[PDB]
Amino acid sequence: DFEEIPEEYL
Amino acid sequence: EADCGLRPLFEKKSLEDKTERELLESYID
Amino acid sequence: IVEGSDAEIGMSPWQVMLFRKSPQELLCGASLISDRWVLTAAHCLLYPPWDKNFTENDLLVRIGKHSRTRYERNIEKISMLEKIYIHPRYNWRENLDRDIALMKLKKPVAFSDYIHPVCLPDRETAASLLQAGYKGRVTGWGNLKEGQPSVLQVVNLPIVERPVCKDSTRIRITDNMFCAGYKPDEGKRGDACEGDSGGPFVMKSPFNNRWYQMGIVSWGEGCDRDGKYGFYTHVFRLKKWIQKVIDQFG
Ligand SMILES: NC(=[NH2+])NCCC[C@H](NC(=O)[C@@H]1CC[C@@H]2CC[C@](N)(Cc3ccccc3)C(=O)N21)[C@H](O)c1nc2ccccc2s1
Ligand code: NA
Ligand code: NA
Repeated sequence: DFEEIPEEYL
Repeated sequence: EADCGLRPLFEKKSLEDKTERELLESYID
Repeated sequence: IVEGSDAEIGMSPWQVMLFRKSPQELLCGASLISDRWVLTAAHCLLYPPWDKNFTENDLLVRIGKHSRTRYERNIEKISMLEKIYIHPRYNWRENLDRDIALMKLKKPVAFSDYIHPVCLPDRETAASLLQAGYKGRVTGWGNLKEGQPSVLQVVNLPIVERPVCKDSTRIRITDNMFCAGYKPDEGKRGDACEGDSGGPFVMKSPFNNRWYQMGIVSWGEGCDRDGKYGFYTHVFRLKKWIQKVIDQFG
């Protein structure tokens, strides 16, 4: 339900 | 901290949030 | 949060979201105490009965948030944990006694209009404020009913006398806990709820006008049930441990 966050994060 | 607990958008501008009065009025006003 | 209202922008700049990388989902609330330290409930990281056992790698910390699900481009900052510290004597087996953990951030976050640490009480500040009848404020993205808000929720609740707390439950209450809520009487409602865990219970000092975090959302039985109260970790009582951690570990 969560909007996608940027990859540099994971 | 040092600057802890003073909110840039309320305390620091001397503006109050909409229900903080409720807290303060209970520490027996 | 049950029977609360949407927070105002910049209202709790210390509100942190504990975020799971896979699946991506809100785990718990937490709070910023400095630019590199976050405080939450230990039961948010380790709860063996439910096979919960997060590690540094498992989690993400989201700061300066308002919207629950939106990624708030240019507002929120997402960080990495360097280290989790759980109270050596956290009691997950019986009643969540000493439900507290520190999270050390990989890098220090930068303060902004929406990012700012809350203060930790001193013996003195604890004394004048932690009193039956005084109201504190709890915030969180948790369940609205015993469903999930679109924005951070807030509620103000009074601290309850130790005997009312104890007599509302069959679980043994310890000095590291306090309960909060209205009486079936008081004809005002509100409570924290599932997902609010690890969030801050804060009070504003009438002396220096600063916000102090006195409790952490710990546990309850149902949410907003009449004759039942929310239980919080008593932060000044664990102050010694927190000190110890911060200056021995950075
Ligand atoms: N104020 C209230 N009315 N309640 C506040 C509760 C906040 C949530 N804390 C909880 O749900 C905590 C952690 C798990 C523990 C289990 C028992 C309980 N007493 C709930 C319960 C009641 C009756 C029968 C069985 C279980 C409790 O509150 N627990 C938190 O957000 C969560 N923590 C976790 C940790 C792991 C996974 C999910 C959650 S939700
Ligand atoms: Na009891
Ligand atoms: Na209640």
